[PDB]
Amino acid sequence: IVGGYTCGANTVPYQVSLNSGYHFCGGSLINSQWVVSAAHCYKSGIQVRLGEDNINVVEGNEQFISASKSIVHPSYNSNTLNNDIMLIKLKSAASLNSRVASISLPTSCASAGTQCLISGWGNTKSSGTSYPDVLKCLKAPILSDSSCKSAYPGQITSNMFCAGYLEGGKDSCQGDSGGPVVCSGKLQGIVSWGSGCAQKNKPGVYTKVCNYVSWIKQTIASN
Ligand SMILES: Cc1cc(Br)c([O-])c(-c2cc3cc(C(N)=[NH2+])ccc3[nH]2)c1
Ligand SMILES: [Ca+2]
Ligand SMILES: [Cl-]
Repeated sequence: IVGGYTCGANTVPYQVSLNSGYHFCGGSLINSQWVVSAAHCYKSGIQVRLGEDNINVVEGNEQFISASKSIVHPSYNSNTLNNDIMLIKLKSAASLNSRVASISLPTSCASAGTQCLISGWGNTKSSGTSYPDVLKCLKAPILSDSSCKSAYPGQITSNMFCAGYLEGGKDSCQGDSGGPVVCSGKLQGIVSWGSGCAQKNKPGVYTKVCNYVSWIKQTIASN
């Protein structure tokens, strides 16, 4: 997260860190046994770390659970990142409480101007890599479709939306992928891609979760 602030320990209880010996992507807890992340974060050997704040120190509240299976969307396209969403089933259920909680799926899509909270342990520099130890937060609005398409002509599908600042300075970045974009208490987006991080006129692009709710429900119900 570039231009963001320290969230404060456990203030984002649905945030998870996907770990393979180091933090590589974020994710969101949607129920005690399932996490939603991005398809491009897929790899085998994923350990899901819940209740984290400093990812390099065990401070208490952490629950480390291995992924039992990861389900990448069948129509995921790695070249366009269209359908960039993945579900991870946990080997055992997590204990939910005030420090570890799930986030609700949306019932409707959000409109441009909606202010959302994006969080993650991704890079904090737009020119260089500085990865943080604690969770960072950024409040960002969803942009209109014309501004998004004018910024990325021909690369935005109906399963994506842009959120951020065209002046540059505040944005999500590598390491934040797979993480949550929460608006009015509902998970509306998944950090997916962008051109560089926090560059002017190049906002972040997110997977539009309202388009996958029946897919998530049907897939969870059959697995
Ligand atoms: C080299 C590399 C590898 C992975 Br995996 C990423 O997710 C990314 C990445 C860049 C990137 C940029 C943004 C943004 N909002 N500007 C968001 C997610 C991103 N993810 C980059
Ligand atoms: Ca920790
Ligand atoms: Cl276009």
